[PDB]
Formats: sequence, structure tokens, C-alpha cells
Amino acid sequence: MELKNKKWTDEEFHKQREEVLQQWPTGKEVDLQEAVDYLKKIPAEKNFAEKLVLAKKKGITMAQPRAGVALLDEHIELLRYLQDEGGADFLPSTIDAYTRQNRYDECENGIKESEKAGRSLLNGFPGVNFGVKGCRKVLEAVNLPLQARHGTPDSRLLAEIIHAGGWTSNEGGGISYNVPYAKNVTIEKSLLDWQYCDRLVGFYEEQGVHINREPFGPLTGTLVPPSMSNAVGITEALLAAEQGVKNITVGYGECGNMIQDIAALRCLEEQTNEYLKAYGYNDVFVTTVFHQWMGGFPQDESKAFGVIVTATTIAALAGATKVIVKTPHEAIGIPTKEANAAGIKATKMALNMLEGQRMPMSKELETEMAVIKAETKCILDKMFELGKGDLAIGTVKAFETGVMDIPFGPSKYNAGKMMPVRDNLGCVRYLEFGNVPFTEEIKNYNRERLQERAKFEGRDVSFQMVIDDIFAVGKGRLIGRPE
Amino acid sequence: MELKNKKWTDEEFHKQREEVLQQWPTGKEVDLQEAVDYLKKIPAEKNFAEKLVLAKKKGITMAQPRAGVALLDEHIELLRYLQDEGGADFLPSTIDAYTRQNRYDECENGIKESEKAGRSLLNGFPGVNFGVKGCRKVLEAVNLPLQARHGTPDSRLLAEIIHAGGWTSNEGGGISYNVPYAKNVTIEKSLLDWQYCDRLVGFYEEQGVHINREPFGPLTGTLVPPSMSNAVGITEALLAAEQGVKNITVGYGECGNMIQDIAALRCLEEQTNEYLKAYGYNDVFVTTVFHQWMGGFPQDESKAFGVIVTATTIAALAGATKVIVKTPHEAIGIPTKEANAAGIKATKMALNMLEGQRMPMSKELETEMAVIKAETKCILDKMFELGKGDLAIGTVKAFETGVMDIPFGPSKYNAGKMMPVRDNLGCVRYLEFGNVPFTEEIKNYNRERLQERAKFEGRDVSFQMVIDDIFAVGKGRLIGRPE
Amino acid sequence: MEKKTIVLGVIGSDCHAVGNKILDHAFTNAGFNVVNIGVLSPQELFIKAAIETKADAILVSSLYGQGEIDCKGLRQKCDEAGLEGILLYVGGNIVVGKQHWPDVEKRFKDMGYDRVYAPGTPPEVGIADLKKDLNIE
Amino acid sequence: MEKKTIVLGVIGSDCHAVGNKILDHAFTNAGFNVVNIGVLSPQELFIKAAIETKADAILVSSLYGQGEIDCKGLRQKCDEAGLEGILLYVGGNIVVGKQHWPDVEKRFKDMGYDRVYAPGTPPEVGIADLKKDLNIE
Ligand code: CNC
Ligand code: CNC
Repeated sequence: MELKNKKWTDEEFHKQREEVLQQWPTGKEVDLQEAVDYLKKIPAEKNFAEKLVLAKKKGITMAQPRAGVALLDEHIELLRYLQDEGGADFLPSTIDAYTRQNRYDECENGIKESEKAGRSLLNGFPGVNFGVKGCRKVLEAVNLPLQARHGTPDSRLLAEIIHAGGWTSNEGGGISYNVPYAKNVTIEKSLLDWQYCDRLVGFYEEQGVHINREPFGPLTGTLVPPSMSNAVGITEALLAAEQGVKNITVGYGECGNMIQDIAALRCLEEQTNEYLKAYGYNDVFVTTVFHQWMGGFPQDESKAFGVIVTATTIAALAGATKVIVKTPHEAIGIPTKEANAAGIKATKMALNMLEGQRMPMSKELETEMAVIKAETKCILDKMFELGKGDLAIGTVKAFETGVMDIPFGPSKYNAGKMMPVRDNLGCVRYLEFGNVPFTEEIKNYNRERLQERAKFEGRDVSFQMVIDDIFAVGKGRLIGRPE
Repeated sequence: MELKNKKWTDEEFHKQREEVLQQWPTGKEVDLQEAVDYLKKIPAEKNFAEKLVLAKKKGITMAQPRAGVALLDEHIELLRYLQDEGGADFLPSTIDAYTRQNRYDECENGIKESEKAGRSLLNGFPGVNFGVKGCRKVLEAVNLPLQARHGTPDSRLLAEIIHAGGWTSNEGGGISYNVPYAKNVTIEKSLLDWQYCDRLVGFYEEQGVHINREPFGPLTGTLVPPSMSNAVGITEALLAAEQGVKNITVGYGECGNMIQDIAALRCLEEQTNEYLKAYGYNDVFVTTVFHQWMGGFPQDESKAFGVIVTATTIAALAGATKVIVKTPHEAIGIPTKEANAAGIKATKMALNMLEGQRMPMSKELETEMAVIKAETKCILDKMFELGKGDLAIGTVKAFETGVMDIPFGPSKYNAGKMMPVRDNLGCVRYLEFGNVPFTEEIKNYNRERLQERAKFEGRDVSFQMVIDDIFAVGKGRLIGRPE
Repeated sequence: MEKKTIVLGVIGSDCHAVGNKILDHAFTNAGFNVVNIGVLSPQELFIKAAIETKADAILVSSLYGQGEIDCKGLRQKCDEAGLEGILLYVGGNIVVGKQHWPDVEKRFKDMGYDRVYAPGTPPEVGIADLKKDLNIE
Repeated sequence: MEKKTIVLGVIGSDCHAVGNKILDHAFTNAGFNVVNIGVLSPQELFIKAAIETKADAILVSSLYGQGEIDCKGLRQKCDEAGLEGILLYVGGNIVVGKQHWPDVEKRFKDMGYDRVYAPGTPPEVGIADLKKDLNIE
């Protein structure tokens, strides 16, 4: 298929469907007619799109963990515990990493070995191997909406199965589930395959079935500047809306400075809505998700609660629709059900301790919002220019030319030139600009902020500071101050 | 002695000292000449007053737990653990409640029972019984400054012993260590006995020995409106300054609405400094202490961290000089050394995750500060009027007339007429004014804020809402919503 | 249900007052005549109020941790005072620290307490137990 | 230290990349020739690199949890490729979840790994161990 930012026709999509369903035998379980009726029988309380509308209506932040294991009954018991003992508001099913490379052979071996060992040897739930039947068992066993959370460049078959499975949200996008997760997939290919995933949701919406989509904001989780993160999320929202998506949650990963983070989430929501309406998408319901600190965690569990709950406070005051919960096991391994419930309980307690509270506007907030919107607009403007009006083609070219560049992204299609680092108040800034297309004024502000850190620490800003910042939270603080 | 707000003469003070030292045989261990030289040999790192100046200079919030047990060696091991494993910045010694009623016989029995039980049957360290010798053993065994934390209407002998003991701070005041802690002690008598405690620090400062004093801000810890709390602390700061105290930490107990709490602490510090200078006390170094949530905690330890770390975030953004740490055992019993270290670790992690960050000014913050300063001034103005310029006499008369009235205070000298409750955003407001001398404008603002809660909840504002608010945090949330 | 008198207070050198107000309020609303001697109450005050008011029960609250010392001996003093068999309840946070609750409960029943309650006990539990023990449930 | 060659990568379907960059930096700074094959690397790529560059050691990082599956069989493949006795190190977060470390260490040694490292291992520990094992301090 050629890549263009244009809704697939029904015939185009159907032809791709027939190919995709053949990629594993559980594809035969997918019947779109039957799935529409199944989906429409789900109660609103178990529909992710509808519960997001409710959360917005009520001015509530909802909490959602990460969770998944190889075996179906074990996965179900886990989610029920997060629901009942943790008090989760939304449930995930974190998909294993073999599924994410379409290696269902390795998933199957992992299922068998997990059975034999009495414990999960996979780092998630192999949704394609469990099929529509297995995915429905999960949904039927719980009492909250379900969402696939993963990191998959080619998620077409997974999307078919989990949506026919009654899971009413799918996380990802053609940039955010490529560059942080893959080394060898072209941007064009992952954009095309994510157009499929968006178009499937577009089909369902056309039949009256509401299904949420969540571009993955945090990307590599590692010092991602707000304007670059937000440029990705806005782009993925626009590309999804073109295929017919109507309920979108845009996301952001915590950087740690409360005013920068609130600025970032507010800019993200405001510019997502602005861009959607400017491009004629006038019926899209936008929500936000804030991810608690996606960098390295301290090993000490008490210190981990310090990160979890400060993160939550920032989310709450930002007016996030959703917050993704970290646990006291984060530095060590996939949390037990108890550790995860602990993180969810700490989070919800913090949210309820802050009911209705929002950060009021200040000069500082206004200033940082102007900075983020200007930086973001520079990037998006250049993308539209490179694509001669077509944002999908603009995205491919932006990656090729370093205009879009994600810190630490393993993809060989990522330039790897731009380098981030914190300023003296812990705001993430641009240390090396690469080919990111900012004005000198914009670059100047970044350098001015960073020079304050050089003066305070008595060392030049540098890659050693970047290293220091990568380790800082695991070592007990936000900013990687000297020894 | 008659009560007036005037510095005791050297003769007057000495005559009282000779009486006070006879109240238990360890009084014979106090030699003022020897104690000044002992104190002057303590390194600055272990001087509470000097470390507060440092914290202010560095724009750091320092963390301090509560802790104390009956036996000397056990108490030392406990504090070493909080220092070393917890990372405490300051050390307490929480004094047992028998000591607080001058029942040294019951302390002695308690020590004997604790030895025999192999565990503390006292809820603190019996400093008067352990004497100057025991108090010095504690100081010599630790590497941080030490402060007596307690709740004692007649603290004269305790103060003599802990200061000669090298503890370079004493918490308390004649209001804050009476009304929340006693039933039958007159306000005049506790004011007189706290003039002694302040005058002793005045003596030491005249010899060049620096000792901090901390009025106890939170009072009963139960829905105390900021303006009433602050009026008490400003009064206690002024009464201390008149006796020659030069290093003062004024305190505030978290109410839970971040903007209210930051407004409260800023107002407290600004008006403390304003009042000190207006009354000609021009050499007093003022710092602040924010106490994490002093009302009931949830039993669930993960939820407890929710409260601990949200509270710390508020302290950090407020610019508090010091924050007092709660633990995951708060709802159940005096923490183990491990539960206490856990609370300190979570607190310090949060502080370091927020290094240098402050809440910026907003219209909301400005508005709340203006409300709190006006309410506070109203109370202080009336106190000065009742005392015909003398604030000590004014304080006695203010309690007699209900001008000053502390919610839930057990003291029979507290009117018990004013009733607090939260508004719809969780700010503590005045529900019933009693004789608190506010103008109608001030009263109507409180009423308007509360009517918003009635509208939202669909019930009239009432004492039932007060009850609900008393239980809310233990039940998982800040505001006592119905059902 | 029908009318009955309790003595209520907080024992020893304990000044905690909020729960005392809630308990007074709750037992009063349940129909009891609450003789509230308040905080910082020694054993003798509980006994003197119980005599003067002919109380059906004594509800001892202990929050500050020294309950194990403060509560020892009350039953004997009640006996010596002519209040043999009076109902004696104790609750709050009655020992120092988190402890294994069955051990603690046993400990205070051995002191002569009829009923012993853990941290965070709702007033409604004590009210239902007192109604049952007074045969007015 | 004397100059020696290592192969470094992240195995299986694992995309975690930041620690790989830090390890490369640190072992390079220590004087090793680091042959970094990067993320999402199957066993065969580790062995091909080791052959082409005459590596002294292969450092397998596994962060995403599926190391138990992914790491099995490498020692045998190395032998078959003629890399008998080559040093094989494994570290990161090599099993699913918090586990008893002595059990995990024996499991991977029994699989043929020479050294096995727990979560949060500093690069410096590995550097010291490898100098010791290579007799270069
Ligand atoms: C950033 C991050 C992290 N990740 Co991811 C998550 N979420 N993650 C990500 C992002 C990575 C971006 C990228 N491409 O790099 C992101 C969001 C994409 C991601 C994704 C995933 N992650 C996943 C998981 C499970 C994990 N991830 C963690 C590693 C979870 C980490 C949790 C944590 N707090 O540590 C984490 C937060 C921090 C990792 C990091 O960069 N640290 C900084 C780095 C410098 O240190 P390091 O990586 O630990 O490496 C050092 C040491 O381990 C050591 N070392 C490492 N290898 C060796 C080898 C040797 C021989 C030696 C001597 C030393 C070492 O030295 C290194 C350098 O200093 C994890 C521990 C979190 C957890 N507790 O659940 C967990 C592994 C679980 C386990 N082993 O039981 C996912 C399945 C999603 C999920 N369920 O959470 C998914 C899988 C992707 C895939 N295909 O692999
Ligand atoms: C508010 C509070 C609290 N306090 Co003070 C502290 N910090 N405290 C204070 C303040 C009291 C103000 C006042 N005058 O009322 C304040 C700050 C002055 C204070 C002071 C002290 N406190 C002290 C201590 C140790 C304690 N305090 C707590 C009670 C610590 C509490 C910890 C907590 N999270 O619960 C606390 C935070 C909340 C208490 C409260 O009001 N709850 C609300 C109230 C409605 O419920 P409640 O009191 O629990 O009572 C209910 C139930 O227990 C039950 N119930 C109670 N009694 C009975 C009896 C019967 C028969 C029945 C059926 C039911 C009951 O029903 C009640 C009504 O609903 C404590 C559990 C905190 C802790 N974990 O260390 C602890 C007791 C430890 C133990 N038992 O092991 C001090 C020594 C200081 C310190 N080391 O922390 C000091 C002692 C003063 C003294 N002389 O007694």
C-alpha cells in the first residue's frame, strides 16, 4: 500500500483484513458481524470510551495499572485482584514481548513452559494465542473496561482479536509503538499498519460501537522533552482521526518538574483539540493520561512510594483524565499482585486526598506553556511542510531528516542526534538540538535555562550530566547533581 | 508571679530556677555555668538553631520524625536507626505523657516495667528521670541536632534538663502545650510557665548559646482553621521574643487543600516576621515547620504513604524549612524503627524529587492569603485590645471570652463554641463562629464557600459533615462526602 | 433500645479527646445516658461516677499507648467499691505499637475487662455489644 | 588496563536500550573494545560477533523479564561454534519478578553462564569482575 494520510476505503480495508486474519489460526475466531453485537451488549461500565467520558464529566482522575501473565486463569485472577483489592478504575492487559514481534511460536512455547514451571515465563498476556475466546473470558470475568497495553509495530491481528474480544481500548501508534520498541521497522510500514488499527476502530464507530485509542506518550521513558513527546501524540491523534477514530486519549510521561509537567499535559490537550478542529475533525472526544515516572526507580520500596505519590499529585493537579500506576517493585521485576495493588492503593489515596484540586494559573505556567506550544508548533509545521500537507508522509521525512528525533530510541530510522538534559529546576530541556527545527530564540531559552545549572553545579552542561540524570531517581533525587 | 508580657529580670528568673530545680532529684545535675560551656562545645552540625539557618540559606526542606521509648540504650538505638537507615535531618526525643503531667513517679514505674517486659510500656522518653546525664548520652551517641517534642503545660524542669543535656531546641508554648493537652491548667499558669522556658533560652542566647524554640502549630490536629492556628503561633512567637528568644520555628498542621495550606504557611511566616518587627523584635530568625496530616490515618499502609507523600509535596512547594514525618503505622501504634525509617525515606525521596520547586503565585493563592491574613489580624487585634496592649493578658481574656477557641480542645478554659468544617474543595472553614471576632464580610465568605458544598452534596452544612470530615482520611479521602 | 447509663472517659495521662466526643455523641444517639468524665481520668474517677450514677457499664478509652499500665487494677477497685460484676469495656489504641491482636485482647481480659477493642473500632460495634450484654438488643 | 574485546547486546525480543548505551560507555572508558550488537538480538548474533572479532567475553543483558527462556542454550551454541571456554556474563533483570537471588544465580550458572548479575548492578562491578577473570587486574 502507498502511504497517504487518507481514510482507507471499505474495499481496501477488507482486502487487508482478509490477509491479516490468516497470520495465526485464532484469526478465524474473528467475525465482525458477531463482534459488533457482542460489543454492543457490553454494559457502559465496562466500555472504556464511555467511562472516559464519565471521568471527564465528573472531573475525576482514573487510575490504571500495568499487568499481565502468560496463562489465562492466572491472568484473570491477577486482574480481579487489581480490581477488588487494588481498587483500579480501568484494567490493562499488558501483552508479552514475543507477541509484539508477531512471534506466536515463541508465545506458544512460553505458555507451555509457564504451565510446567508453575509461574509466568512471559512478561505479558499472549493475546493472539489466547484468541477471541480467551480475551472474552477475561472481559467476562472482570467488571471494569479492558485495554490492550503493549509496544507492537504490527498490531493488526492483535487489534482484531482484542476488539472482537470485547476490549474497548487499544494503546499505541505508528510512531510511539515503533521507535521506542523496534530496531528495524520503517516508519512508513508502522504508520501503514497503525492506519489499519485506527481504521478498524473507525469501522466499529461507524456501526455505533465506541472504542478508545491511546497514543503512547512516554516513548523511551527517558528524559523526553515535552514538545517532542507532544508533537508525536498530536500527530498520532490526527492520523487516527483520519481513519475514523472518535475517542482518543493523548498521553504524557512525567519529567518531574510539576509546572513543566502540568504545562506539558495542558498544552498536549489544548493543541490536540486545536489541530483536530483545524483539520476538520469536529466530533472527537479527547482525554489525557499522565504516566508516573517511566525512568529508573529506586529499589527501596519506601522511596518508590515517594515517586509514585509525587507523580500522582502532579497528575491530579494537572487534571489528567487517567494516571498509569507504578509499583514498589518497579526497579526489580514485574510486580506481584500485592505490590501492584499497593501502588494502586497509594495512587487512589493521593487522588482522593486531592479531590477537585487543580493547579491555578500563574505567570510561570503561562510562560512554560508558551514555550512548549512554540516548540511543538515548530516541529509540526516542519512536518506538514516536508509532507507537502500530508502529515503521514511528513512524519516519514521528519524521521529521515532528524526533525522528529526521540531520545535513546533503538530504531535505526531515528536520527539519535537530539540530546536532552535537565535544567537547574529539573525541567527537561534540549542540550543538543540536532536537526530539530527551532528558531534561535527557542534555542536561546533552552541554553539560558541550562546555563543556570552549569553555574550552580560549577561544571559545563554535558553528556555526563545526561548520564547523571538517567541515574538520579534510582539514586534518590530528581536532578543528577555532582558527587 | 503576676502575668505581664515583659522580660523577666535576672533576679526573678533565678528565684524561679531555684524552685524548679528542686522538683526532682535530677535537677541537681543542672549547673548553668557548666552547661553553657558544654553547649558551646557542640559542633554546629548538631546545633538545631544553626542547622535551621543553613536550611534557610540553602532553600532546603529538612525532615524530622517523632520517636521515643522508655529506656536509654533502646532510645539511642532507635534514634541512630532513624539517623542512619532513615536519613533523618533532625532528631526528636518524644517525651512520655507521664512526664508531661510532672508524674515522675509514674515514669519511674514505667521504666521498671519496660525493663522487665523487654519492651517500652511508655509512649516516650522520660527525660526528667534520665536527667542531664542520660540526655547527654543521647546527644553524644547521635550526629544530628536534638529537640524535645512533647506536650507539657509545666515544662520548666524538663527544659532545664534537656538544654543542659545539649538538646538545642524545645518545642511548645503556653497555649499550644496547654489547650490540646490539658483539662485543668489555667491559661495564665501555662503562659507563666512557658515564659520560664522562653526566658531560659533568653539566658542562653545572652551567653552566645543558640537554641531554637518551636510553638506547636497543629494544636488538636483536627480541622483547625489556618487563621486560628496562625494566631496562636504568632502569639507564642511574640511572647517568646519578649523573653529573649532569637531563633523561632513557627508551625502549621496540614489541612489538605494545597493552596490553602501553602497560603497558611506563607501567611504564618510573613505575619510572624511582620508582628515581630512591628513590636521591635528585629533580630529574630524565623523558620517554618509543616506537619504532615495530624488527623486520623488510614490503616492500610499503602494508603498511609499516599497521605505521607502528598503532605510532603505540599510542604516542599510551600518552602517549609522543616517537615514532620508520619509513618505507615500511624493508625495503629507507635512505629517500629523500620516503619519510622520507611516514612522518613518516602518523605525525603519526595523532597528530593521536588528540589527547588515552589508553588508560583496565582490569583487563587493571593485571594486565600488575603483571607487568612485578615482573619488572623482580626483575632490578634481583639487580643491586643482585651489586654490593653499586653498580649499575654489579652490571650487569657481571649480564651475566657471565646475570641480564641481551638476545635476539640480538652481544656476547660477553651470555649468549645467555634466549629470548623471543610468546603467543597476541602479547605477548612468556619461553620459556627462562636465569639471569634470576625466582620460580616469575613463570615459571609466562609458561608459562601460552604454553601457550595451543600449544593454539591445535596445536604445542609452541619455537624454531621464535621463528623464525616473527622473520619474521611481514615476512610480513604479528604472530604467527608455522603454515602 | 431501653434506657441505661454508661460512664465514658479517657484514662491516665491521655489527652486525646476527639474520639471521646464521637463516642459520647454516638452512644447518646443510640439511647444511652452517657456520663462523660472526659480526658486525663484516673481509675477513681470512673468508679466515683459509676457509683453516683448507678451506671450499667464503664467504657474506658485509651489511645496514647500507656493503657497497659493505666488499665491494670480497675476491676479489683470496682469490686472493692461495691460494683461487682459491672460491665467493663476497653478500646482505642490500648498498647504501645502494632501487636498481635489476640495476644493483646487476652491480656486485657486477664485484667478483668469484659470486652476489648482494637484500633479503629466503630462506635456502632460497641453499641451493639453493650445492647446485647444488657439484654436490650 | 590491557585491551580486550567483548560482545555486548540485549537478547531476544527485548528493546530496552538505555542500559546498553551506558554499559558500552562504561566498558569503553575502562579500556575494552566493545562490540555492541544492540537490542533485539538473537543468540546467533552474539556468537557471530564473537567469532568475527575474536572476543574474550560475551555480555548478555536481559531486562524485559524473558531471560530464562532467551538465555537457555547459548553455552552449547558457543561450544559448537568453537568458542569453548569463552566468558559468558548475564545481567539486568533476567527473570520475571522479584525472586530469591541464590536460586536465580544457580539457575543461570547451571545454564552455562560464568557470572550472573542481579537488578541494578553497576557497570563497575562487571568491569572489575571481567578484569579479574581476564587476569588484567
Ligand atoms: C525505561 C523502561 C524501563 N523498563 Co520496561 C518498563 N516499564 N520499559 C522502559 C522503556 C524502554 C525504552 C527503551 N527502548 O529503552 C519502555 C517504556 C519502552 C519499556 C517497555 C517495557 N518494559 C517492560 C517490562 C516488563 C519491564 N521494564 C523494566 C525493565 C522497566 C525499568 C524499571 C526500572 N526502574 O529499572 C525501566 C523503567 C528503566 C530501564 C532503564 O532504562 N534504566 C536505566 C538503565 C541505565 O539501567 P538498566 O536498564 O537497569 O541497566 C543497568 C543495569 O541493569 C546493569 N546491567 C544491565 N544489563 C547488564 C548486564 C551485565 C553483564 C552487567 C554486568 C550489568 C548489567 O547495568 C546497566 C547500565 O547501568 C521492568 C523491570 C519494570 C517492572 N518492574 O515491571 C520490567 C522487567 C520485568 C522483569 N524482569 O521482571 C514491558 C513488557 C512493559 C511492562 N510490562 O512494564 C515492555 C517491554 C518492551 C520490550 N520489548 O522489551
Ligand atoms: C489527633 C491525634 C492522634 N494521635 Co496522638 C499522635 N500523633 N495526638 C493527636 C492529637 C490529639 C488532640 C486531642 N486532644 O484530641 C495530638 C497531636 C495532641 C496527639 C498527641 C499525642 N499522641 C501521641 C501518641 C503516641 C499517639 N497518638 C495517636 C493516638 C494519634 C492518632 C493516630 C490515628 N491516625 O488514629 C491521631 C492522629 C488521631 C486520633 C483521633 O482523634 N482520631 C479520630 C477519632 C474519632 O478516633 P479515635 O480517637 O481513634 O477513636 C475511635 C476509636 O478508637 C474507637 N474507640 C476509642 N476508644 C474506644 C473505647 C471503646 C470501649 C470502644 C467501643 C471504641 C473506642 O471509637 C472512637 C470514636 O470513633 C497514635 C496512635 C499515633 C501513633 N501511631 O503513634 C499514638 C498512640 C500510640 C500507641 N497506642 O501505640 C503522643 C505521645 C505523641 C506522639 N508520640 O505521637 C501524644 C500524647 C498526648 C497525650 N497526653 O495523650
